[PDB]
Amino acid sequence: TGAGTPSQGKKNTTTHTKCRRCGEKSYHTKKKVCSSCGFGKSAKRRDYEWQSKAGE
Amino acid sequence: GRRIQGQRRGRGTSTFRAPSHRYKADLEHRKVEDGDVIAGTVVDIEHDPARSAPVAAVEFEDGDRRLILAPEGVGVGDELQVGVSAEIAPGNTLPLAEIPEGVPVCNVESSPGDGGKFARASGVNAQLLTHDRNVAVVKLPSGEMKRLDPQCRATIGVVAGGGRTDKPFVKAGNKHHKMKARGTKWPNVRGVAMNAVDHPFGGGGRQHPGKPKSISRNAPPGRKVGDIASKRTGRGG
Amino acid sequence: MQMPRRFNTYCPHCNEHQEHEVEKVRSGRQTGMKWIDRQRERNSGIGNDGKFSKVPGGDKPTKKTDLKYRCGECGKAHLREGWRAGRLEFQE
Amino acid sequence: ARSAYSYIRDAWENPGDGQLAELQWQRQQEWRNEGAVERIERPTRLDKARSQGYKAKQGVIVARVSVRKGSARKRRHKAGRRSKRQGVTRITRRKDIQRVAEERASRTFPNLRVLNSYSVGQDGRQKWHEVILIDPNHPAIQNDDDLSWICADDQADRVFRGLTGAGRRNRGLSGKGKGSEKTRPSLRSNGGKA
RNA sequence: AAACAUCUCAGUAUCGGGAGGAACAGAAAACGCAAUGUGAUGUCGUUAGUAACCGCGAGUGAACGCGAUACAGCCCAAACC
RNA sequence: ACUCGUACGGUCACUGAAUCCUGCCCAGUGCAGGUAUCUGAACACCUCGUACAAGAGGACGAAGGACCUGUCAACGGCGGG
RNA sequence: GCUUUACUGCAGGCUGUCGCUGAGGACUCUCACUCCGGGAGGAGGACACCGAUAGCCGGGCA
Ligand SMILES: [Cl-]
Ligand SMILES: [Cl-]
Ligand SMILES: [Cl-]
Ligand SMILES: [Cl-]
Ligand SMILES: [K+]
Ligand SMILES: [Mg+2]
Ligand SMILES: [Mg+2]
Ligand SMILES: [Mg+2]
Ligand SMILES: [Mg+2]
Ligand SMILES: [Mg+2]
Ligand SMILES: [Mg+2]
Ligand SMILES: [Mg+2]
Ligand SMILES: [Mg+2]
Ligand SMILES: [Mg+2]
Ligand SMILES: [Mg+2]
Ligand SMILES: [Mg+2]
Ligand SMILES: [Mg+2]
Ligand SMILES: [Mg+2]
Ligand SMILES: [Mg+2]
Ligand SMILES: [Mg+2]
Ligand SMILES: [Mg+2]
Ligand SMILES: [Mg+2]
Ligand code: NA
Ligand code: NA
Ligand code: NA
Ligand code: NA
Ligand code: NA
Ligand code: NA
Ligand code: NA
Ligand code: NA
Ligand SMILES: [Sr+2]
Ligand SMILES: [Sr+2]
Ligand SMILES: [Sr+2]
Ligand SMILES: [Sr+2]
Ligand SMILES: [Sr+2]
Ligand SMILES: [Sr+2]
Ligand SMILES: [Sr+2]
Ligand SMILES: [Sr+2]
Ligand SMILES: [Sr+2]
Ligand SMILES: [Sr+2]
Ligand SMILES: [Sr+2]
Ligand SMILES: [Sr+2]
Ligand SMILES: [Sr+2]
Ligand SMILES: [Sr+2]
Ligand SMILES: [Sr+2]
Ligand SMILES: [Sr+2]
Repeated sequence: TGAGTPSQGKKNTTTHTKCRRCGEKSYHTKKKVCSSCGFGKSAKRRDYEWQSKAGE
Repeated sequence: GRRIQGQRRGRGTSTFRAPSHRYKADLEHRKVEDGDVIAGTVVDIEHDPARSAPVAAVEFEDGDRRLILAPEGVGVGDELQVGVSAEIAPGNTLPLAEIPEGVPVCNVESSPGDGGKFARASGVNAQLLTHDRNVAVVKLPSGEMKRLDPQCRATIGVVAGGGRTDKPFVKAGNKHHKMKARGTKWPNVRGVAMNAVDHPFGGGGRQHPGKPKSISRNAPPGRKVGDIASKRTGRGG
Repeated sequence: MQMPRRFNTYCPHCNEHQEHEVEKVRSGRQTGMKWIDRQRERNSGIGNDGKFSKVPGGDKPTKKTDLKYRCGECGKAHLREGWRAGRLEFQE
Repeated sequence: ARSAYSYIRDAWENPGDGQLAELQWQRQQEWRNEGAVERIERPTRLDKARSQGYKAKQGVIVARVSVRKGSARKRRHKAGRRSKRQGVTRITRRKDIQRVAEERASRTFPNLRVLNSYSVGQDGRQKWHEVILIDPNHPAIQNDDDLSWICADDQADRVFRGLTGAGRRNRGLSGKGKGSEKTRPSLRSNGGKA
């Protein structure tokens, strides 16, 4: 069984969903954590300096 | 390289955990104020998943239903006693001090009141040898002479299920089923059969530990494999 | 080779020829208080210590003469270039 | 004449001798059974507390905090490092324990502001400090000529920015001349070389 | 650094915590053009790639002072009540 | 974590059902034990040095090593004349 | 990436020492501290754990 096309047919699990806090489809319904804004993980909003060029 | 199997164990992930949610109970002796005024009736005999040996369900006078580490010879209906004044008979528990020298005992406590630590496995038994006002001497299953507080509680008789080890598993499948009831990763891939990156013995054209197996006690985890601090090896001499 | 313990030669101090005594230079003892000593303690820490992690070099097959020439009359010594010599024994 | 306070002061110059020694031996047994931050109604070292600004007044709080003794509790590198950056054992943190103590105390009382702190001993595995905290919202303090200054907005969370007496000392701000070239006005403005 | 380990890149990237409209510093247990002298603190120009550091290699690198900007000096603990 | 586990246990390894068997080697290397004597760091101690300190030396000496022993179903070895 | 008696280091283990730490080269005790006990109390005990440092080992890791 190839890792490619044939293995793609087994994918019918819902993980990432519309996030209550930020509105992005990043709320992982299994972990109950938003990979985009951090909801469910932290009160503070998920943010990182590497999201932009260092001097900008 | 990569951490060896022995190091993966320590993390306690599911693969290495025992099926505790399927275990019955921890056959620890009952706690009595004093007097020995405690007796119960063997209500049933059950299989203990964690030890592959039988356990006896007992109902005590004061209304407490608990499983007990049963010796060989205990059956339904029988009456058991637990306390200083307990009768000297198989299945009864009392402090070593009350036990007569030369009597086979099991589920011996290490420290008075801990519930029992020694000789709990199938068909084994400790042998109470010397008595005293300060120290009770017991010969444990390994043949070691152990010095215990005469206050350490114990059960008369040998543990039920003796001889379990006399029959060969015969097939992998049987080993399999037993291993599924323990905190153990099985089957076992030999270190010499792995890649160098995975074990000190891995690598090489033909399989062989390109090094002596007797490893020092001071060796760090990841390197402490093979024959740990062996005082000797082989069968010779 | 052989070397006379004493002989007449120029003393750069008296500024004239006088009898001298030859002696092999004995190593003086260190104190451990020179700047280099303090630098080693200051610059050595966790990990490699640069120059302070280096170990003693090798040896040349034969060493050069290393002697003191002491004037038999003013007591002062002077040094001279040395010359390679497998062994150096003094006569008398 | 000598103040009664001078006596508490003098006793604490040698916490290992006299009555004090016996007191500590007794007290520590109880402290060891207490939490990380215990509020206390009265300073163990009155003279010291009053000297640091303590007052028997509403809005003034004292809490004892214990912290594990020793160097940095650091994890060894899991990626490539040159020998110089592989150390783990002899590496120590840049903030002294008294400072870590002041911060834990201040976290416990989010609405209060650290005023100062002082040491109350240690055993072999931990150190204890008492921290004086003030309520910037209580009128008894808002009206105090000696403490109202701590009610200003720029004093909020002062401890976390090193504005404490222990904070300023640890930042190398004690000296006004030689040796403070890289500490004043801040470690950061000086490229973090102090 | 024409390899590389101290050094360098750099207290940089990135991470944790936190305040403000600005922060931080700040009224000498200072300076030490050594004086019959200066007089809280930032900052700017300079002092200067100087002193100092350094497989004394590659490289790293101040301060006092001076000219400026702006200027401001006070409150506790204790003694005695 | 193993572990509601306790030597009929469970950890670490080697070989790879049954059957008949499994020789010689402890010098090197590994492990382990012992060890009169030798060697063996720091602190404290002693002498010299410094009105102090740096420093030089001494005495004591843990593990470890030297040395001795055990061990090959321990790494491995079983040649030339 | 991998190896080792390559170079240099880093964890880790063993060991001495200092602090915790008390009373009367071998000893007793109890009061800190540790462990067992539901509790009373029992065991152990100035050791052990832990902090610091020193020597040895140290491709487990860089
Ligand atoms: Cl099994
Ligand atoms: Cl010569
Ligand atoms: Cl604060
Ligand atoms: Cl001036
Ligand atoms: K580098
Ligand atoms: Mg049990
Ligand atoms: Mg399983
Ligand atoms: Mg296998
Ligand atoms: Mg393979
Ligand atoms: Mg390997
Ligand atoms: Mg093989
Ligand atoms: Mg006033
Ligand atoms: Mg600034
Ligand atoms: Mg280069
Ligand atoms: Mg640097
Ligand atoms: Mg070069
Ligand atoms: Mg620099
Ligand atoms: Mg200056
Ligand atoms: Mg095979
Ligand atoms: Mg095979
Ligand atoms: Mg416990
Ligand atoms: Mg490597
Ligand atoms: Na230095
Ligand atoms: Na706070
Ligand atoms: Na610095
Ligand atoms: Na280059
Ligand atoms: Na290169
Ligand atoms: Na350098
Ligand atoms: Na051998
Ligand atoms: Na590769
Ligand atoms: Sr397959
Ligand atoms: Sr297919
Ligand atoms: Sr599916
Ligand atoms: Sr969460
Ligand atoms: Sr962020
Ligand atoms: Sr138990
Ligand atoms: Sr229990
Ligand atoms: Sr191999
Ligand atoms: Sr044999
Ligand atoms: Sr240094
Ligand atoms: Sr070093
Ligand atoms: Sr040579
Ligand atoms: Sr806040
Ligand atoms: Sr002014
Ligand atoms: Sr076979
Ligand atoms: Sr051997």
